[PDB]
Amino acid sequence: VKELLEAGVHFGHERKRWNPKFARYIYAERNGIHIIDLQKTMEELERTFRFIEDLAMRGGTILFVGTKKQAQDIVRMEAERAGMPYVNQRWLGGMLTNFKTISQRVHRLEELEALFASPEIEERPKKEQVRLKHELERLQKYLSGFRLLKRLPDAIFVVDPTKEAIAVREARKLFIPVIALADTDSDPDLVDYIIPGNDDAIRSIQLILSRAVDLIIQARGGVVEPSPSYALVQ
Amino acid sequence: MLTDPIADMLTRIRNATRVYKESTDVPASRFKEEILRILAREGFIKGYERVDVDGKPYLRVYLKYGPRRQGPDPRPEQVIHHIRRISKPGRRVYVGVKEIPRVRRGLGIAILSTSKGVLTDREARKLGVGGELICEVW
RNA sequence: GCCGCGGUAAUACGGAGGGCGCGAGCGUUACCCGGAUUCACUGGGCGUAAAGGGCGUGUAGGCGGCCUGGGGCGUCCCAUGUGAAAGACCACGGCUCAACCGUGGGGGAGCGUGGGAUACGCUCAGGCUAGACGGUGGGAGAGGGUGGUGGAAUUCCCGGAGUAGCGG
RNA sequence: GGAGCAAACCGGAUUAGAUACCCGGGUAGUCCACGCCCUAAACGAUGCGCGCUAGGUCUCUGGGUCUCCUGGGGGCCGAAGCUA
Ligand SMILES: NC[C@@H]1O[C@H](O[C@H]2[C@@H](O)[C@H](O[C@@H]3[C@@H](O)[C@H](N)C[C@H](N)[C@H]3O[C@H]3O[C@H](CO)[C@@H](O)[C@H](O)[C@H]3N)O[C@@H]2CO)[C@H](N)[C@@H](O)[C@@H]1O
Ligand SMILES: NC[C@@H]1O[C@H](O[C@H]2[C@@H](O)[C@H](O[C@@H]3[C@@H](O)[C@H](N)C[C@H](N)[C@H]3O[C@H]3O[C@H](CO)[C@@H](O)[C@H](O)[C@H]3N)O[C@@H]2CO)[C@H](N)[C@@H](O)[C@@H]1O
Ligand SMILES: [Mg+2]
Ligand SMILES: [Mg+2]
Ligand SMILES: [Mg+2]
Ligand SMILES: [Mg+2]
Ligand SMILES: [Mg+2]
Ligand SMILES: [Mg+2]
Ligand SMILES: [Mg+2]
Ligand SMILES: [Mg+2]
Ligand SMILES: [Mg+2]
Ligand SMILES: [Mg+2]
Ligand SMILES: [Mg+2]
Ligand SMILES: [Mg+2]
Ligand SMILES: [Mg+2]
Ligand SMILES: [Mg+2]
Ligand SMILES: [Mg+2]
Ligand SMILES: [Mg+2]
Ligand SMILES: [Mg+2]
Ligand SMILES: [Mg+2]
Ligand SMILES: [Mg+2]
Ligand SMILES: [Mg+2]
Ligand SMILES: [Mg+2]
Ligand SMILES: [Mg+2]
Ligand SMILES: [Mg+2]
Ligand SMILES: [Mg+2]
Repeated sequence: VKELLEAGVHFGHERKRWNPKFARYIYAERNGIHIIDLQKTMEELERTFRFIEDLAMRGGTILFVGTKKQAQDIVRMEAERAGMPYVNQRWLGGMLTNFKTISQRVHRLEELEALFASPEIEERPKKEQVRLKHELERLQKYLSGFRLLKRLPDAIFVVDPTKEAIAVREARKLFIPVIALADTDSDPDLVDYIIPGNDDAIRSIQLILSRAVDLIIQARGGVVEPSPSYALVQ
Repeated sequence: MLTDPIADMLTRIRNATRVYKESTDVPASRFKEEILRILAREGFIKGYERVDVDGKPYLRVYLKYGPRRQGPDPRPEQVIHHIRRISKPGRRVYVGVKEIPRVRRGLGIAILSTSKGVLTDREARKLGVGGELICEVW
């Protein structure tokens, strides 16, 4: 039962800030806002989910990327609630395109993971229980969810592909398909599997991000609750 | 005033296709229609049809592309890679049948107006005629 | 030849050894075409590289929207005359080969005559209204010409007051 | 015709010199009419006309059912594309 749960508070988005290549997915400009076509979202939904279903059961990987602030957290919920990687704070240049190298930083993280619970939580020169331990802070900050995948993913799920354009670029460059929740903001043509929605509303990001992680576990059996996905929602 | 309606038509097509338009209208002419027929038969366009735009005769023209493509820039391959007038008001070009050219070793057409009607190179060569060399499409 | 070598370690000068290339020849100079899509038909350019005329008006010229009919000048087709020989292309032959040559075949732009086609171009006649022009009503404007007129300022002249400098 | 400005020119400075830059004078000229001249970084350094190809934003000027839509003109950012 998706359907009218979309009208729920999740249809339409921005206004006169549009990309005109997103014109097909628009129903009208009621009240000076671009109300995005409800039902075309559904036609795009199944096709997308179907690709995820297939990708999920094949034991592949999605990379979740939401760095815009309203998504920051609801992304790291659903990604963890799917055992998938996520990128949350900053998309770094070449997480994908220069993966090998950015990986070496994961490699470094767990050398320092290995010195907190260690005999050297007592020793190390004075100016190194900040020098080393502050290095682990940043590595913790950016490479929280990215620490998981250790070969390129098989797809990426992007929240705002215009906000997250550097990421999409790299995907396509590498022929990694691009799933995205996108809206009037964005150029659809370079999203492979698009979910015409609303990159802003915590409702919309939530409704979609979660139900997609249903399918992900549900292609593996044994679904859980509609998730810890309500920050202090309001 | 529009000096060459055929060049116009061709160019409307060239232009609409370069931004993956679904269709273009082009002011209607019988001659224009005959060129489209060929164009359609040879699978460059989907097809075409008469219409009125502000109650005046056009020819809507349904364009046609490849599939979506892979990496960066997934814009479709084009069916009309090339389309180009030859004979023009400034300089008409006429050929005998022995000097009708082979367009891109035949992977391409040349439309061609003859006294046995508008024809492609092959149609006209087998029909043993020449005439005004209108345009080449690949 | 062009780029450039030579000022004490010159594969660039001169000689040696060695090597490369052609060979009864090999180099030089001169001249033509090439490369040179560097006069661009095929096949180029002009915002800053060379290159948009200072701007208009408009002659000759070039180019010309949509529909129907007539003519068939361009255009296309068929047939035919002509395109000598040599040379050029291909066979087969003659000098031992070849060069040279004999025979036969095949092309060949262009032009003449007769027949045909009528899509596009031209032409003649007819139609249309999408170009163009016009009519009605409404507008903004340091567009232009003539006459008039206003205030501020500078200079000069006259008057008052004022005195030792001003100006730069 | 001539107020002011001002090539030339007459002076004062500055300078090694100063045929200049600075200061003080100053004629043509700058002004008007008529007649010539016909040039320019006469520049958008971009010939004219026509059709076609995303948008966004600011501005001048018309019309509409005046939130918004639709002409004409002047700018800015920019699709496709073009460009050394
Ligand atoms: N050079 C720029 C301008 O060219 C203008 O006119 C020219 C341009 O408008 C246009 O030329 C186009 C050019 O715009 C565009 N960059 C693409 C095209 N290659 C050119 O085209 C030209 O050259 C090609 C060969 O290259 C020819 O095959 C073609 O027939 C010819 N029109 O068509 C005209 C042909 O020369 C004006 N003369 C003037 O504004 C200025 O000279
Ligand atoms: N017509 C009969 C004979 O034909 C000959 O014409 C022929 C020959 O001269 C020549 O033919 C021969 C060719 O058949 C044979 N298989 C090879 C030989 N290379 C050619 O020879 C020619 O070409 C080369 C280089 O082009 C030159 O030596 C020279 O041009 C000529 N000898 O080209 C023509 C066709 O083969 C003579 N030119 C002519 O004097 C003689 O009558
Ligand atoms: Mg960063
Ligand atoms: Mg078009
Ligand atoms: Mg003939
Ligand atoms: Mg020596
Ligand atoms: Mg030498
Ligand atoms: Mg030597
Ligand atoms: Mg040449
Ligand atoms: Mg040319
Ligand atoms: Mg050139
Ligand atoms: Mg120049
Ligand atoms: Mg000009
Ligand atoms: Mg004119
Ligand atoms: Mg004329
Ligand atoms: Mg005509
Ligand atoms: Mg004739
Ligand atoms: Mg002969
Ligand atoms: Mg023999
Ligand atoms: Mg003949
Ligand atoms: Mg008429
Ligand atoms: Mg002086
Ligand atoms: Mg002076
Ligand atoms: Mg003075
Ligand atoms: Mg401009
Ligand atoms: Mg405008």
